[PDB]
Amino acid sequence: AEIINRNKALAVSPLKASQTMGAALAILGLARSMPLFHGSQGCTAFAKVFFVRHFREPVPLQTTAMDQVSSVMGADENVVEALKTICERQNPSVIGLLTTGLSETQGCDLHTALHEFRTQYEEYKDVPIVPVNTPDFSGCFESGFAAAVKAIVETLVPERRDQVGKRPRQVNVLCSANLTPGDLEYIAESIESFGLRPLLIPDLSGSLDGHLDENRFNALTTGGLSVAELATAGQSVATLVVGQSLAGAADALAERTGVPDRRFGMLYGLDAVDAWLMALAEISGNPVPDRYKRQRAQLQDAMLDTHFMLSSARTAIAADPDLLLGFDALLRSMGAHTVAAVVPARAAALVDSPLPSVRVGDLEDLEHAARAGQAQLVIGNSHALASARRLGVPLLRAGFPQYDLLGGFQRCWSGYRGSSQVLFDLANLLVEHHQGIQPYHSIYAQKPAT
Amino acid sequence: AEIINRNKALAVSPLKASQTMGAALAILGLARSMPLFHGSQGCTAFAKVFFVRHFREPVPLQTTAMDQVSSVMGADENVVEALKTICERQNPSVIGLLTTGLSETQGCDLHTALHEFRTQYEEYKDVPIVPVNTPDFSGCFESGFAAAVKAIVETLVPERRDQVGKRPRQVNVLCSANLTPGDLEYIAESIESFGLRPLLIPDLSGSLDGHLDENRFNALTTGGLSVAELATAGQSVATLVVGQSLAGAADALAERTGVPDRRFGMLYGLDAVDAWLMALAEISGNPVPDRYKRQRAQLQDAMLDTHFMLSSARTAIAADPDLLLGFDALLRSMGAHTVAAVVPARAAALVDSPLPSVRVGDLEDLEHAARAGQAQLVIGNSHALASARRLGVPLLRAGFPQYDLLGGFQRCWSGYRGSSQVLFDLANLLVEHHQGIQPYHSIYAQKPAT
Amino acid sequence: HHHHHMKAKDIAELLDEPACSHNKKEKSGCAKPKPGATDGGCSFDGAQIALLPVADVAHIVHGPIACAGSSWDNRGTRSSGPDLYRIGMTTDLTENDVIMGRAEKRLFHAIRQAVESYSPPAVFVYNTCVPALIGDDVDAVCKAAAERFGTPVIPVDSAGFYGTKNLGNRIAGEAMLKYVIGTREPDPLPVGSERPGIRVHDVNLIGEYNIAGEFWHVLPLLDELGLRVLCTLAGDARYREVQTMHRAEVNMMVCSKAMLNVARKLQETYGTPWFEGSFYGITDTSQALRDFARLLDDPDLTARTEALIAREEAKVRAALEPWRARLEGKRVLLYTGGVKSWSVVSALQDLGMKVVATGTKKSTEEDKARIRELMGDDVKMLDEGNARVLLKTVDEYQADILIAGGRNMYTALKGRVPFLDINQEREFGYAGYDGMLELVRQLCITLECPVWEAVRRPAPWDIPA
Amino acid sequence: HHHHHMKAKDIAELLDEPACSHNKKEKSGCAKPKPGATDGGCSFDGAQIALLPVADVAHIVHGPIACAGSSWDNRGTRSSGPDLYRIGMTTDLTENDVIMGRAEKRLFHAIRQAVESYSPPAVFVYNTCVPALIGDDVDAVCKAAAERFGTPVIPVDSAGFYGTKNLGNRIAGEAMLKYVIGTREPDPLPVGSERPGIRVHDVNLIGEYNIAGEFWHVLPLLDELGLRVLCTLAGDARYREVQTMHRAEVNMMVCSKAMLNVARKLQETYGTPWFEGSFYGITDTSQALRDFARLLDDPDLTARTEALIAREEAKVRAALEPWRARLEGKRVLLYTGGVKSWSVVSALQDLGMKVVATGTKKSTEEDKARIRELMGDDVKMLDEGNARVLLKTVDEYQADILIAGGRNMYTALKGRVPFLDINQEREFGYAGYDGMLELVRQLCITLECPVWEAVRRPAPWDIPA
Ligand code: SF4
Ligand code: SF4
Ligand SMILES: [Mg+2]
Ligand SMILES: [Mg+2]
Repeated sequence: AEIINRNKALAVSPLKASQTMGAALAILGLARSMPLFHGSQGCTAFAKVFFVRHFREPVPLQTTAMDQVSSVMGADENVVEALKTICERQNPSVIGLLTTGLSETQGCDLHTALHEFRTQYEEYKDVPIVPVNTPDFSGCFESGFAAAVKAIVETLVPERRDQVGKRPRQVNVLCSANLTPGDLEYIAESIESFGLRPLLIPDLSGSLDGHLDENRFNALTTGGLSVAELATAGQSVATLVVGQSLAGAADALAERTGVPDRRFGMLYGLDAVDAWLMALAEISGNPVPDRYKRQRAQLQDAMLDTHFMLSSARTAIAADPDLLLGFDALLRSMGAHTVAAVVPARAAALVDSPLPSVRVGDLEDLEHAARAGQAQLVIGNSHALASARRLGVPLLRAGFPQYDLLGGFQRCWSGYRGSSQVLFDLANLLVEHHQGIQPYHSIYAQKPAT
Repeated sequence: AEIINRNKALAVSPLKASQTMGAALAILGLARSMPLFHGSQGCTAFAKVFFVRHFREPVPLQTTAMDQVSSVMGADENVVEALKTICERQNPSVIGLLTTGLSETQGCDLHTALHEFRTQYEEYKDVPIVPVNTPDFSGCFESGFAAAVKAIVETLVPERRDQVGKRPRQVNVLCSANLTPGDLEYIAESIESFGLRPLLIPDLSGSLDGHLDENRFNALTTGGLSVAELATAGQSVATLVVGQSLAGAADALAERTGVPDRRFGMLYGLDAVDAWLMALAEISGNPVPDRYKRQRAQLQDAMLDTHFMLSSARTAIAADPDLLLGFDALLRSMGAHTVAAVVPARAAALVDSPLPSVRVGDLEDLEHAARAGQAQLVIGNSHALASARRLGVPLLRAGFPQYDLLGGFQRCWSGYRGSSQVLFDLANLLVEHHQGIQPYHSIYAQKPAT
Repeated sequence: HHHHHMKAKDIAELLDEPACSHNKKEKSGCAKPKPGATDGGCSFDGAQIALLPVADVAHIVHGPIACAGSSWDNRGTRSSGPDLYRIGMTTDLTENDVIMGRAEKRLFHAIRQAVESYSPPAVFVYNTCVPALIGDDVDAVCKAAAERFGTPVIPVDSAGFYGTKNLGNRIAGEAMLKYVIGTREPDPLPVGSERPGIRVHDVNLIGEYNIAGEFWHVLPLLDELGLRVLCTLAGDARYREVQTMHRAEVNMMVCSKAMLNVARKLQETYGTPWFEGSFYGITDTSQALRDFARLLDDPDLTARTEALIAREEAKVRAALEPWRARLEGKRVLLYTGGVKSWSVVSALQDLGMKVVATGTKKSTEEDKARIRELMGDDVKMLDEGNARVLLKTVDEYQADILIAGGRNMYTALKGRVPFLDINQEREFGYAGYDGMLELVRQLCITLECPVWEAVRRPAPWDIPA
Repeated sequence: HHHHHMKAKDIAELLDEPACSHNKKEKSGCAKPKPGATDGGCSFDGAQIALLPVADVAHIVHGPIACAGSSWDNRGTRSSGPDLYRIGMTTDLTENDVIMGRAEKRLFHAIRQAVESYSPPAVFVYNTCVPALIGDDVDAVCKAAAERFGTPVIPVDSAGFYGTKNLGNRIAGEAMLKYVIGTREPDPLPVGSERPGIRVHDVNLIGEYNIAGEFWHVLPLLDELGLRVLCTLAGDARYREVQTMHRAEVNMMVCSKAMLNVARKLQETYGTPWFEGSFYGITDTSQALRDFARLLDDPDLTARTEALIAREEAKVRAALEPWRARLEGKRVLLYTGGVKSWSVVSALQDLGMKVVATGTKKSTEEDKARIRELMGDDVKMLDEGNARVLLKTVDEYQADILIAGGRNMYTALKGRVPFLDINQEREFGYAGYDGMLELVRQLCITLECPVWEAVRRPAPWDIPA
């Protein structure tokens, strides 16, 4: 696809979410973790509202509290004071040190401020701090997340090569931003069905899955990927990559451990799930279970029954590049055309797409592109509802944020059954909104006026 | 509950579906089976349209073709000619011989017409024929289904007592009409997770699950409960009964096998699923898996996050007694009140209900009752859409038929995850429809001509 | 019983149709069905299919829940106002009603309840198998109810066991001729409708059911020509329109031969000339409009009819040209399941598609005559209702798509073959010139679909080495 | 930098509020936050929370996506017409805009695009951290854009690092006083609104944000009394209403002290008398209406005010009586997170509920003064933002429900404790006499819920023998 780059001065109804938030989401996929924004209190407050409204769960998130004075005079002391405060009050398993636009503009070198804390408070030497440079003016929520998985891999995984296959059934999985806690459950369970032991990096299905913990109060993430388990990354037989956005994190993991990888997009549709199960069968040596063979025949049937409504359907998608490419492929197997594709920022994976072009814009740009292309349905987040209502078309919620849909944060989109439910939902919206031939009132009719 | 019995001459917008159809559905839950209605061609044609539109799959269904002459002079020969025709053309594993209102009015004794076929066509002695007296003027779809499982148990299960436990890990499951192919998959998988071996009687998740079979053409059911496997019901350690409607089939199985049973209503809500998993843990000796322990905490979270919208919510339900009692208990755990409850026909289980009264009636009665009670939502089949539009409230589809919703036939309402999704759907319907404080326009306002 | 011998006499009178060309033949459409090998609907289904689209009427089904409970709100018709016909109405007879003979009382109070609750222009009562077998005088109950409550109650005596769905359509037409037609004069031409130079002629459209609102493509053409449709039986129809059918100048038989008793009886009784035709395809829509001018003896109408045809044909041929390449030469297998399948054949001819039509021994003689007309006089009939024979026929002729009624949908879908529905349950309109555009869109939708290669390709584990 | 020293001088002038009683105290609300232990919002947030309900204005956020991208379309306000405030508008600065100093050019063309595409009455431009640090003269850009495009551009210089959300409310008020208020005379009284015996008085409602349309329960009462609200700042407000605020006769401070600079400056500049009050609860709504009559010096208004109070109090006390038993004696723990929590305390008093109010060292001095007023002079403050301390306080006082801002919702929900939201994000209105009914309904909804016993009871497998 030809990327129609950002051009206008004003972003109207922003599709994009900050890189800092995406990186915080990746940190949130680690057990007993605390994400820390190096910046003013407001960035963290907005991020907390964003995640609390989407997951409908408490979200750990702190700030270095950069004020007017520390923003000009220098804020490295605030970083040291925040690390010490979190280490003593909540005693974390891991801390994520993420930068904001304000800290990058000032010139705060992460590796200087972190070093100073390490030399002043040696009592917290064993608490790993993942440093990641994610200023708000660059990239997006998805690329930010992927940049945090790279920093996580470089900070909590040891640099070795001689241990590949030490845990013979173990298989790493590098997960992307748009993999919901329900998508992660399908990945882990499908892997487990082949006898393999999944190692999800990171694991949001343990922290933000939407469960009531045993403890009345938790200050850190109630679960997710443990740093103890993450150190056993070199010991695995293979690393599966789910989502093209993690190419940089897959290379970082491959160079540091030597564990060979197979790369995938979103596990949406007959061909993406076929290739997922084929790799698993080849890795474990065991055949594809009968359970997944039955679900393939069930997807083939849902494709037959929803072909009538989805073949030739014109859709408009406003989502992260992984979701765009993952939904386009699912729709392309059905004969449905993506007539409008809007991403929040550029992505290398977009260049290798069958779409004739993809725009880097906002929801206002989506509304105009969909209207030009005569879209019949929009696929986007809670913010896209107002654009869909102005267009007169139904919405199918997908991605962050989902503040207006209960349980939407945990929807499993992946696999045969998860892919089947997307076909039923797109078909059902399309049918419910289809207005047929309008009544014609004859000028000679014997119809009573009253 | 105190039953308000049918009193009006005209059933307007019928809730009830025939006893014959429900019995055919139970026969459809048997592998390579052909249901046969003893009556005119039209009963079968309407039943075929009913099931084809709900499941969106081909449905095996035959008729004895009773015409004007055979309806007055007698139609036992038509029964013999139909059994021979199906045995030679499709060679079935089992045939269901069900009667209509027309055959019962004439006085066709099933055990005479079947005997004559057995003495004329001895070449088909090994093809079991399940006889069931199902006239359209009596009972309903749910009780009719329950009658066919009783006849199935009496025809394909041997009359022994000395074999209880011969299959040590095998546990019988008596399934009711409203258990979707999705509910049946949760039942089988939950049982399998305890190391146990499920034996589903009948099994619609094998025939009408919505799968594309290997064969290009099938004349009978592509799967379900085999007669070979059904004969091993006496060798099972325990029999679980899912749905109060199958009390008569549970007694028939208990007298003939001696296998002890535990009875359940719908597997809906915190308490019904708790009791389901407790019985399984006690039977197998193994504890409740961590997977189901996590889903209980997820249900508790789903009940916390939806309490705001579901506590005190007034609902109107028009469904079979097993669905009514299953949904009332689910809603009662949330503080939601069923202010209107309409069933198609009487049931013993209704007498033992926490509701003050339940009406036997139709969808017109539902609209009248919901309007009196000030209902905010309606739970009911696709026919209940018009009642809900006339009432001005959302509808949550449940029960047969679901001709307007793709994939509705396979929804899993059962389990912790199944109960959470009902809560999110009721909460989302209630939120989307909630009209807040309406704008007041001041007579002194400085607002430009709005 | 002696009452049932006189009913079988009336059935033979309906099957004796002198207006049809196959009257001197062995009636194959209405032949004794094979037990354990039947697929069609009953006479009750047939009469309700023809009278349900009379939108404002109370449609009461007299019988147990098997009849109405499994069949209600499934008419592919569209209404422009009233929707009482969508409400399921049935006596829902209990065991005690059949045994104690309490069904006439139950029906009588059901008409009363319908009149009181909904105040309709009329009530149609449909008879079913159980009340026809038992002593149930539906006619006398309806007569008594009409008198006591002041609302016309018309009895359609069409129990399921009388015959096929086609017989029900005849009984429905008979009920209209006997109780409704001729009971009210047409309304005067609406004020403001006076178009100078246009002579308004009154016509009837018998057999048009407005499936998915398709007649709303033809209705504007008739309006432009100055043709007042007194009644479209029964597409978007009202009880008051049906009463005036006797005062039509010309009658049009739309894609039907089961309603031929209506056109014939209206010509014998009121002298109204009639013609057979269709609104499916360009050639058929234009021929239907040309036949109206031919029988109305108006040169001004004839000249304006040619002008409408030249305008609508220029517009539709231009719109079909960008699609012409995409559907040219595609093989179509048409199956006639007594669901008026031959009417859409003419539309497929206007696209350059070779169609292979096929039928069975249980099909009507008109279905058989149309197959000899196109395929040849030595054609082969499928005979039995075995769907595997129909699937084999698809592969035999290298068919690209199967066009048949909705019953055979899963035979084609599960057999991995593209299918197009042409029954009284579809959601797309194919009538008139505008309908041709929707037909090619639906044909391309299923034919150009990538879903077919996906369901034919095997699983990646079931691939040999 | 020397530009940043002059900005910190203006901030100290805003914190010096002589109209407040706690001016000679150590400003605890606006105190240096603890790193790694902070929960509040930034000045930009408070500025937007104050001016975003000016519904018809183009609210462009100048800065990177962290500011607007995470915060747009999340105002609990309801408008009666225009909704341009709901559209997210931001400069979405790139790295190159910050480095090359191209942000002023960016902002200038962003105002142009907003004016051309949406034609608003005015554009408001909110400064954020990044543009404030690199210098960006937001005022001069707005001034230039106002002149070149003909639409008023109002700069709201409130970068997040200046302080808390409360400071943003002061900066928002300052921006209105300096650029909007006093720029247009009120409209003449609408035609037909003449009511003999009624003298129409102009008032202003400062601090009413119409959360869930709750002000549409007070607006009819003001209307009945003959009080023209010139502007409700900013509930369901339009730019043209705000311009006329200088011509009000009386000003009402609604549940706020951050906007106290507005009421004081309007009394110093235009001589407009003001009063503090609330519309939460029966006693408060009636006191607010009584204060209006007291300052408007009209005996006819005073008499009609008593008549409205006697009517509305009789209706609401009668409606609250069937509920009176269900909420009597229920223990309420109120937490003050600077989200104007003390305003709803008076409503809970009208129900017979003993409330235990608590705050922290980071809370404002007014929050602390109201806690000494009810709990006692020797009260204990929580100090840190640790939520386990708040949970312990619930169990200590045997609290039945926690009433606090939406931030503390999951602390109470996860701690198995009933909660009621009282923040600028709720969907239920509690203002006026009518709002009291909704408050008791929401309190009963969560308190009488069986979900609480279910989440406290252990799993059936975690029960010993
Ligand atoms: S009329 Fe007869 S054949 Fe038709 S549905 Fe009723 S009982 Fe069945
Ligand atoms: S104003 Fe500052 S603290 Fe607030 S959101 Fe913007 S950058 Fe973050
Ligand atoms: Mg939650
Ligand atoms: Mg299917």
